[PDB]
Amino acid sequence: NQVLVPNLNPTPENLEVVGDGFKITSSINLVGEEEADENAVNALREFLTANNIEINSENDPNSTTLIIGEVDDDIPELDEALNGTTAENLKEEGYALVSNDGKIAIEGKDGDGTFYGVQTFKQLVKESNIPEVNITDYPTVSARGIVEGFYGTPWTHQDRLDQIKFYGENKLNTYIYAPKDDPYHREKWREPYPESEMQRMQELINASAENKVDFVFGISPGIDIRFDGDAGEEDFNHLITKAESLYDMGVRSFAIYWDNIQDKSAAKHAQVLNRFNEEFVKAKGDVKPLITVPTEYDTGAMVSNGQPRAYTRIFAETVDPSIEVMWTGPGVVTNEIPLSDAQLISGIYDRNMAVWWNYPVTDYFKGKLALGPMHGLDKGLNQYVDFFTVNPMEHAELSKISIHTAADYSWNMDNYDYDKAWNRAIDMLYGDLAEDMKVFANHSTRMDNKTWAKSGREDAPELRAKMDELWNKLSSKEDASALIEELYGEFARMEEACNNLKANLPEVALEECSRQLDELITLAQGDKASLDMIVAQLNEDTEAYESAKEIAQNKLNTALSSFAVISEKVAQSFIQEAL
Amino acid sequence: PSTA
Ligand SMILES: *[C@@H]1O[C@H](CO)[C@@H](O)[C@H](O)[C@H]1NC(C)=O
Repeated sequence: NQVLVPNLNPTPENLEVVGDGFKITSSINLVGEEEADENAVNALREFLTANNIEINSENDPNSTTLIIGEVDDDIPELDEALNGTTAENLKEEGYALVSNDGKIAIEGKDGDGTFYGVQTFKQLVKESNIPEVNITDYPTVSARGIVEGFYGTPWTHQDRLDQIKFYGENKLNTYIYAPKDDPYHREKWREPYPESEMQRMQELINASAENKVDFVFGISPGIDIRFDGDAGEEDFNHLITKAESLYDMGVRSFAIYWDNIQDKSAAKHAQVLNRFNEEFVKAKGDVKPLITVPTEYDTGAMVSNGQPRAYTRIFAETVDPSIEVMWTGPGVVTNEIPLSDAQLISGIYDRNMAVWWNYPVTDYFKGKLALGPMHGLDKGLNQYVDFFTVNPMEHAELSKISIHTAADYSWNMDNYDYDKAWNRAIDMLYGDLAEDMKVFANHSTRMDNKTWAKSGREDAPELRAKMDELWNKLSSKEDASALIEELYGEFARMEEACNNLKANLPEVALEECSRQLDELITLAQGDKASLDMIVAQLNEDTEAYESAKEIAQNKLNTALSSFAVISEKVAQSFIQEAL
Repeated sequence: PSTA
């Protein structure tokens, strides 16, 4: 009878259900498409073609009507369909969407906003059915997206085009090209791209524009750049030439990075940023603010006993207020960015900060997949941060899980529920295999290299709690057979789920997690024997105990020597505990 | 292959 509102990402700021919903007709009347945003219309056209919905030549009173346009379009038929709702009073990228009584109206605050209004439209429609809603929506953070800045195998050309379509659909508006192991980015930054590399760049810039993504071209000259004299001039002119050749293809955002280098000449670092900001960014007139990261970029490396270190203090003293400055939080890879941490760093820089969030990146621990949600990021961080980006994994497809939640966190920050965002991410990306993918991904959220790098939601916490509850019940001689039978089910389910994934996941996802899927099936088997050891020990049956103990050690040995790493502190640790 |  009634059309429910489906999963939405990101969560729209304001949504009221105003009716029962209706079915969109075979063909629709399209109004406002001549004056509306070129890219928004295209995104709408593609969706309609895919879903077999034609567009009428002349108006049909029986057909569903769709009206679209910006605030600054003079289209009265649009304001008429919005029913007193407006985008006029919303911040940039905001939109209004109303659907009632056979009409759908999308008014964006600007072009970007109209595009995003279409994305929400796309998510609302299921089998030609749409709910009757009144929506107004806008981002918490104005810059949201991805910095490809990890070490290891850079994403393929095909990887990036697919990512950009994915960002557009989830209202992320920033992609920073800064892969560490691209020679022309870092190692040999002075050298121009070959012609065929420039043609690939061109395709990326185009696709970025088509999806309202600000393509940021990054460059990391900090290894061997000279600062003084004729050499400093030549080296600066190399930055201009490189940035020019990309401006001339349509790049309007630029980054200059100083992370992970020997040279800690703070004054000369900023002196370069400022000159580029003057002679290039401001001179061009249509270039977004310059983005950077200092050589000291985590609170630990930046601050000492409440006060900034020599590098940080001179860097902030010199760098122009308009330049976006990035930092990673309390550590390079850390549990939290508490509100107080952003307050301190934002204080030192007397500006709104940018976040380089190092998750789900796995370059420091390539055996594990980071498949968790945004976690430990304070929900009031928008107070000191106006620019938010995640460093993803070298595995592009599986990075989508974590990025999906980053879209929701940075768009609607104070509403962000991490467990709900995580569940929705997998529900939306995995369809039929969502339930099983959750079982698997649930064990692969926490990242820990045992030394300097810790981050992410803890692995399968409910299962960890049940494991701790067992040891307590056993060592105090309480009855445990209710919990044991419950745990057998869990471990069997882990095995059942992973086998179903191996059988049914499409290649693009499977070729990125198959080794870890194998690792978890093994541990699930080691856990089952661990229980068998517990049961036999209670039964005082040495035959069944020793038999199970060998099976358990056999699984643990497979896991400890294999490249793939998963569920260290839970499924793996349980076997170790039982021995 | 990583940050220090
Ligand atoms: C150092 O840390 C991460 C993790 O190894 C790495 O991906 C990144 O390229 C480096 N820089 C920053 C600013 O995090």
